[PDB]
Amino acid sequence: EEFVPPDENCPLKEASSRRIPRLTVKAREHCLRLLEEALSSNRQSTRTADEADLRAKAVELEHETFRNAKVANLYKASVLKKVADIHRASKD
Amino acid sequence: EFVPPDENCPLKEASSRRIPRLTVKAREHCLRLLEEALSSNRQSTRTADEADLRAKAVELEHETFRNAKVANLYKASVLKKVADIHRASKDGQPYDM
Repeated sequence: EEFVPPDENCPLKEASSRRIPRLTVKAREHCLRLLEEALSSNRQSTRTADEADLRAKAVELEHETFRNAKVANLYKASVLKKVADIHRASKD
Repeated sequence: EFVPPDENCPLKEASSRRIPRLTVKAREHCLRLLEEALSSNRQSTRTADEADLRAKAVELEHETFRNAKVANLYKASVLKKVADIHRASKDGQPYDM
């Protein structure tokens, strides 16, 4: 009902605006929360998607090392080298 | 004898016996080494600049606020954007701003 000023923590833009009648600061903050909750779920979803992509890339990298190797030790060394190449790109 | 891949094995040519003395679990370990290396590379070079969630919501809320004149229509519009975001999510797509 009654409009009360925003508190110190209010993150809203135009927080003090009373341009929309009967719309409280806290009602706007509740809407902000609904949006935050949705975006948080969206982020979790895209992270799950990124992991699946990362897994697919790893499978591909491992398979190419497997297919190019004939003996177990050289396979391993080839894997360690590719890991080294990834760490390098990580700096650059 | 050769130990078969289990039902969760992520490898291509998982059951291939071509490399002697190379177990499926050894290949999976190597896959995990590569995966961790990639995950770090990816999380560093390309994911450390994701926007703050509250900052995103502030702009979405304000965009709704400034385009509305009446409280109930402001609220319906907020719920519409919430629904839009959910839809992006079920499709595993990011809501970037």
